[PDB]
Amino acid sequence: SSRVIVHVDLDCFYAQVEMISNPELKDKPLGVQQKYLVVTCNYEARKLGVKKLMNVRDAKEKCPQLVLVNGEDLTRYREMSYKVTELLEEFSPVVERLGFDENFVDLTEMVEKRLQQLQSDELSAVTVSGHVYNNQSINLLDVLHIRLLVGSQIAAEMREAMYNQLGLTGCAGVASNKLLAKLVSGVFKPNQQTVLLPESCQHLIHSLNHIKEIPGIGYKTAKCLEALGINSVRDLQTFSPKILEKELGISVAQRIQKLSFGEDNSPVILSGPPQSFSEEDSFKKCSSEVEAKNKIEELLASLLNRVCQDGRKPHTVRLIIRRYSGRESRQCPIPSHVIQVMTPMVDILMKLFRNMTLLSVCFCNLK
Amino acid sequence: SSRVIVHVDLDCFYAQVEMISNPELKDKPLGVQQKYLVVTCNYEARKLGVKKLMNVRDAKEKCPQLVLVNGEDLTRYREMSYKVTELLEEFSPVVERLGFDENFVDLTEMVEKRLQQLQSDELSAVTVSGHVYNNQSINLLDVLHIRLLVGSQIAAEMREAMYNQLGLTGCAGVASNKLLAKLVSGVFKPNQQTVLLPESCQHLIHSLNHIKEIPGIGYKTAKCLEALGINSVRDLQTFSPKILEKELGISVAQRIQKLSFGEDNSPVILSGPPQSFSEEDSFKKCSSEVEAKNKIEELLASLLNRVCQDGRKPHTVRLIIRRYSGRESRQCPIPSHVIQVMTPMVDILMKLFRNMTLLSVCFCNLK
DNA sequence: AAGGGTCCTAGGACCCT
DNA sequence: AAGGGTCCTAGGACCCT
Ligand SMILES: [Mg+2]
Ligand SMILES: [Mg+2]
Ligand SMILES: [Mg+2]
Ligand SMILES: [Mg+2]
Ligand SMILES: [Mg+2]
Ligand SMILES: [Mg+2]
Repeated sequence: SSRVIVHVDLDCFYAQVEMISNPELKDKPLGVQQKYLVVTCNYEARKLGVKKLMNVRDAKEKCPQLVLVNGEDLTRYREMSYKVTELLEEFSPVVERLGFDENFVDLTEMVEKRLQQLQSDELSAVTVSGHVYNNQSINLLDVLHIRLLVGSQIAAEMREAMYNQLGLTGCAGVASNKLLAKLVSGVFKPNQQTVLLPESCQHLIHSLNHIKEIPGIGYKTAKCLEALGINSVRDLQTFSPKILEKELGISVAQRIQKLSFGEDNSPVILSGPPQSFSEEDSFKKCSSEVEAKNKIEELLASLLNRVCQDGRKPHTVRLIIRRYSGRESRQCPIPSHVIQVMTPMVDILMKLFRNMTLLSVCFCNLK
Repeated sequence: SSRVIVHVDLDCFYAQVEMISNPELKDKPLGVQQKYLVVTCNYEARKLGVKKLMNVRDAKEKCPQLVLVNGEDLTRYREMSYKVTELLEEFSPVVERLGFDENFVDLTEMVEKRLQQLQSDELSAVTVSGHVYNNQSINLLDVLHIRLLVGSQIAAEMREAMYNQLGLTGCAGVASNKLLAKLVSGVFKPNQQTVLLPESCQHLIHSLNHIKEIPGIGYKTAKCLEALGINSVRDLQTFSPKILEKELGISVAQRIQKLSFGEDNSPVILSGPPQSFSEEDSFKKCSSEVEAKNKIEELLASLLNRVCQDGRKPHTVRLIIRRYSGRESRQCPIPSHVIQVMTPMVDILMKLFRNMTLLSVCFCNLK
């Protein structure tokens, strides 16, 4: 019943990918740029005051020597992301992706199999790889402690393999569920790992300062929670369930209140191949024409190449737009005539366009 | 590439189920009642003027000796329905259900395998079972005609097996796709079958008188179509594609216009086990209390028994209501604590109720 | 005051760089 | 003027008795 979960989180992912391909960006403060936004930066630039999602203005003031490369084309980040998930899938096949740079793996089976190869005495010699959260003391007679320490050893092998085979560093957290694995992986955050023993779980959740730091509690849920006076993890833990249901719904209230205790029974899901392919472009009110069709060709061309490479065939297309002041969209199936190309696809999309600062196209429903 | 599809349509299904269980209703005009509505009747009662979906008032005027049994509890109809689909699944495993009394089967593989067991001469002796639509002449040298005639023989075996093994009669239509199979199965409608040869396809679609007779064109789409002056199959066939897209959407316009030509490339889908379980009750404004919770207990009890029997476990529940003058609903996941009961389920539903002539409960998301 | 089914759509919540 | 992802929800279209 008890699970050993690992969460793997790569260091400054986009920046790290760039530093690998142009080694002259090591040691130099590096920011990866997307339009007006420095979406991430390496640790050189972080020391200098640069931070993630910071206007390229504010950033090059804090670090005028900041080197900036353009990371709008996600292609290379996307491709490394899958090399990581595939490498982890070798350890155990059930790997759950979260964004491009995070993976969950359920090591429970792996941990148990390794423990069965051990023998009475060497059980006394199981050691931890990496940090133990809250410098908590290990009890080798606690079977849960032994399993999490074995988890931590698998985690160090994963991280070692990632570096040996892909040149990537990252952090890992080992805990009894996904929430806790993900919260603990970030405790020692540059290329290190941390294991959470059960006795320190409450210390972990109460170390957070705003309830939005809980994965699953986001921008809107946080704002609602404040409006009820809920600001700390303990506030949410102790707040009326009944009121929380009425004011948020029985699904949301129940789960986030569970999360507030560090409880999370969600299984690690095999993400497998993606469920969708999309390309976006944004622009400061730079489209007011039905000659926004030029923008939709490039988005298609990239998607069309990405589809051909995946091999599967999509059966639904969607067009998303953002009107200047909250997005609108229209989708429809992809004629079977097509599924087996530029010209017909553009016609569908422009009809979809006409039925309606950003344009996006998405292929989903892949077979 | 060419398909041989069969569509199977049981005769006066509910009524037929009732006549089997109480044989004294044979020969007597029988109507199956649901609230104020005679939802179907046997052919005795049809001769006498009784028709489907007719108020029990109008019906017992046309046939005061009309016997009425109550068919609100679908349990027995549902159970026979699956005995039919399972019987057909023996012929070929890919059977698509449509409602409780219709099934599609792709006989293409079966037809081809039987033709390979034949030998030059006996090919000259392939005959049709049942009607040929439009009394069209068979050409034994036309491979498409030979395959559809073999289809018709499989169809007669299916219908014979249905009667021998379940006591049920019905109609079958054999054609090159689902649209045409379903349209042709009803041509000779009491316990008979009909095969559609390709040359008569246009005669079949133009035999219809209102475009709503096309499966896929329903109440709303028909009303829209009229408002554009489209009233006949030929009107829809010849009407501007462009206008039809703008006025209905690129998905709907394109498919229904294809249907108007008798074209339908949709595959026969293996329906397999149901995707949802639901129970409804209606009442003439007979609920104005939070003591509509009594109505939700019975709906649950029936669903709960149905779930236990299926074996799988649902992960979503929905509550549907109809406010007296167009339905509203609320769903939420089913706590994992529960998935492994009356009391907690009722509490969820009444919360769902309170966030909001008919009450319904649905379990979906089965695993 | 039928009693069920199917799948699609547009939007919104969450997650990451 | 980021550029992507995931899944859930409420409603609506269709089909049948
Ligand atoms: Mg990360
Ligand atoms: Mg990271
Ligand atoms: Mg959060
Ligand atoms: Mg029928
Ligand atoms: Mg019927
Ligand atoms: Mg119709």
